[PDB]
Amino acid sequence: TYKFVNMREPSMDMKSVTDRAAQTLLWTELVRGLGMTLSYLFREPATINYPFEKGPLSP
Amino acid sequence: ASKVKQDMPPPGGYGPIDYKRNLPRRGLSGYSMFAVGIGTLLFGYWSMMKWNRERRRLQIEDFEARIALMP
Ligand SMILES: CCCCCCCC/C=C\CCCCCCCC(=O)O[C@H](COC(=O)CCCCCCC/C=C/CCCCCCCC)COP(=O)(O)OCCN
Repeated sequence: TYKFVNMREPSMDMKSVTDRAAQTLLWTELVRGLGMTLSYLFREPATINYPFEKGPLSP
Repeated sequence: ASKVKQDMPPPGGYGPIDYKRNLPRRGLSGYSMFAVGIGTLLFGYWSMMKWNRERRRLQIEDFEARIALMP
């Protein structure tokens, strides 16, 4: 069993072309990436307070 | 006495594990985005129209005061 990663064909109707043009001219995906980075700032950092805290070890 | 005890999955196995790509579409048509842009442009144009006409009238008033004071 195998999969295709990049075998999609963009639709050529007027609405889809207009959507792609709006993406080009208004930077929708750039704003989406900015939005993920913003959301990701508002969560707890993963940093521990060495040397007062120590990483987990095992026997 | 004691029986075998080693790391095993729990009876019935584990729950399902998500692996499919999940990139949902936030959703707004190009028509709607362009219309919002054009609408805010039109509102700004109208507001600037009224404000700049008022500014012209104010400038004419100031010029009249200067003309009255000139002699
Ligand atoms: C009825 C009369 C109305 C009067 C006319 C008005 C109509 C306006 C409709 C269109 C206006 C849109 C123009 C705005 C800018 C467009 C420029 C543009 O789209 O360029 C992009 C490129 O733009 C970029 O990608 C630059 C991004 C660089 C990274 C910076 C990220 C910034 C995004 C975060 C938000 C930024 C906020 C900006 C506003 C700040 C306000 C102070 C195209 O390049 P490509 O997609 O690579 O392809 C071109 C070859 N075919």
